Amino acid sequence: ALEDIMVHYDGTTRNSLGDIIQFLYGEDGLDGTQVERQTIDTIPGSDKAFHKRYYVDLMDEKNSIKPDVIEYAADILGDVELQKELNSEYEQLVSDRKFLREIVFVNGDHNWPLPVNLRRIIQNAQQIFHLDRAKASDLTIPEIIHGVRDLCKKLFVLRGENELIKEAQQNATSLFQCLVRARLATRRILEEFRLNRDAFEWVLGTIEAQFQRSLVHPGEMVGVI
Amino acid sequence: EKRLEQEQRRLEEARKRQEAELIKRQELIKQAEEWNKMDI
Amino acid sequence: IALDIEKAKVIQSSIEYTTLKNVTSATEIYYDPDPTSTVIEEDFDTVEAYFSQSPWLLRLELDRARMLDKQLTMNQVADKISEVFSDDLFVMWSEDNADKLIIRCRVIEEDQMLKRIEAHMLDLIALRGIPGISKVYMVKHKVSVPDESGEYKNEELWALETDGINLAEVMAVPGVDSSRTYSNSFVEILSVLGIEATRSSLYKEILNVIAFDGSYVNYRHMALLVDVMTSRGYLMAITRHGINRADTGALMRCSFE
Amino acid sequence: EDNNRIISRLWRSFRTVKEMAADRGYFISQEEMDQSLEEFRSKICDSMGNPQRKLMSFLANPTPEALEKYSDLGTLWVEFCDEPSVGIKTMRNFCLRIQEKNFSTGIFIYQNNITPSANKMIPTVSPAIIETFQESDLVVNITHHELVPKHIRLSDGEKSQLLQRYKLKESQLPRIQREDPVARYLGLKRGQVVKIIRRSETSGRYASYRICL
Amino acid sequence: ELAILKEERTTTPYLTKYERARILGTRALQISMNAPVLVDIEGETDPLQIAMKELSQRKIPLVIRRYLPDGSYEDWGCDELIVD
Repeated sequence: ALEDIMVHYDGTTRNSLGDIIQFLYGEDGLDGTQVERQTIDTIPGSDKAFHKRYYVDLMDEKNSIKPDVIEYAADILGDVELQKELNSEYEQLVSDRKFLREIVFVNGDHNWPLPVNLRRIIQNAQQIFHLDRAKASDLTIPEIIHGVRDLCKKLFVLRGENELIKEAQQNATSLFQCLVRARLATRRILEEFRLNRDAFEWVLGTIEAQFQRSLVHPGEMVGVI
Repeated sequence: EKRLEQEQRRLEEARKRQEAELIKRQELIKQAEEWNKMDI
Repeated sequence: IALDIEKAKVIQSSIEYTTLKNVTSATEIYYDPDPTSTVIEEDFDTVEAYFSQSPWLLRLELDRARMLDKQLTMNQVADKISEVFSDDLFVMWSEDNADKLIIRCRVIEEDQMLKRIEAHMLDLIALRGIPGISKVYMVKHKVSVPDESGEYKNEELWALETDGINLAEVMAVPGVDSSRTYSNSFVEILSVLGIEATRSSLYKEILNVIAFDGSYVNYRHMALLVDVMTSRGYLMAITRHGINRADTGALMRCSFE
Repeated sequence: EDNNRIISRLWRSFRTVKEMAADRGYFISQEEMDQSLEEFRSKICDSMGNPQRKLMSFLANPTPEALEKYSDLGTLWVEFCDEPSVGIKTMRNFCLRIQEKNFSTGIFIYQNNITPSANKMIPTVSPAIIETFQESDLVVNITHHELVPKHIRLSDGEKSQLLQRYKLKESQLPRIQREDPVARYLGLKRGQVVKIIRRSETSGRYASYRICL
Repeated sequence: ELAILKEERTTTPYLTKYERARILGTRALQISMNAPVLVDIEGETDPLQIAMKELSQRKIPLVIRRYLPDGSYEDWGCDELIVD
């Protein structure tokens, strides 16, 4: 029954007649050998824990970034453009939490197979760049925000400029972008992982390259598999 | 406060559109009631 | 209704199918040529209390215990018989307090006709319930729901699992959550809910079968299978009747069967 | 009693018909949408309690958004039948009423059964479209079920864009039957394409397309 | 007609594994049938190893024609496809 089903060069799954069976293989366009169980950090926990983990307030002094983790800790309080950037990040995280908790996974399950193991990449960066010791980081907050935002628009599953292509591309990477935003959060990067500029750029490039390597190859006989 | 003002403006516009659509709907309700009375 | 046991039992009783044959215990045919009196001495008091066509008499003895267990009233059964039979049969029923619960009948060579009427009555008198739902069970379901603090906490709720399927009628019963009723037959799902719900139900059944013994299969394989099985707008079986009724080449189809 | 449950089922069917009309593009006032059961009993039922189906008929017109999106959307006439069994006489009378009162589409809800002659007369009512529904299958709105994702009919421009983007013929798309319950709920005609946005455990969201037969 | 202009090519810019296997096999067969080699071989003798060396240096003189389901095609040079 499934012998003549093959993934084509436009990403669709079709039979010998050219009839479309799936508009994207696996609804994500990924290979079955390239995914691993990972936890999405915005789904579980309480609202207090979520707020404590992700919210960064530059006005209140006891609910801000620690002063020993950043070299620019002095001229950071009181900014409004940066506070607007942080608020935009937090609103995006809240939208992701609402989406995952209400539409995708309603019973609270958060351990699902996804590509690009982020924990392994983060610990590899820590080992390579010697991110131990209490040394302050030179990684500015707008750099973090813009790096993550740009990374979330270079995960190409489909190529093209058509609006339908862009809509399908945005649909195909929703869960993975939620995972990336949940991990590479500003407070998490600055306090839990303690990345610097070089480590951050290495992590972004590695995520992009590994996501490119996890896509299914045209010509696969996925029906027989 | 600017965001609240924009939200109030959008709510007022939506309310005006709803009022106009209700005014349009009442004529259809009256015509349907008259035709159902004619059927009886 | 999901967190209360009594309302759940009320719904269960209202859903389960109950026929006359279930509560009936024995049926008898008696000869009595007096319309206003009777020969039987045990029932003479009750029938004369009531009073204060053909000679053939039809009285049936119903089990009290199972009639009370199903939570049924004799008047209800009398109205059901009256509705299905109009005025063609005169009906009387002993009250609740009677030692043996009985309900007689009189027609208005007819012994065989009365026998056929009794057999038909035993066969297809539906007292209450959805036809096709033979039995109903009460089940407790552990469901994880977020709290008011956002934390996920387990919970317990009541639900019904039946034997036999009638999705359309059970979905319309008041007290039933009509937006979540599920059937393990996806042909009925296709007839009631459409082809996308059929795809989801087919995946759920295949996942159940695979995952029961602890095995794990990646989602994309079963997704591709159910997408092939539902791509034509109807259910396509993995058989010669499904595969070989396609528009594929003759050489490709002949090599299967 | 049985009269109360008949009234309740009729009210649920009426609410589902209003929801169906609102989902197809026509405008139904929010007060009409949330019109409660007691108001229904007051407006329809008489002193002895029997309901008049002839008082439940209504009219509708498309919203400007729907009219801009779909240009083939006319006026809608919904009428419930008092006669339990609908013969060729009643179908012909309804067809005559629709032809004289220039309606684009008319929905005819029957109670028990429709005669085959009436069904055979349904296709010959062009350019107007008549659709028949049963009372019993309208008690519950199937589109509110958890297993039924949201279906959205596509415009001609959107269908052309889809076919150009994927470089497809119409026969190469996934199909949906004309007699499908959701297709009948949306009033799908042959050759029309619906967009089905769906939940996905691998990508979060997934948009599928099907073409009507 | 069926050809697709180089500016609007929408297929992946990476060499798939099937294309890599086929290109290596074809180039090895051609090298074993006395075709000129475009890279400097130090001491290599096996045609497959020479073909792999040519692939790593982007010197394979072959074109991949990728077919779309409708019949059109895109032409990609082996030197402009990214190989891991």
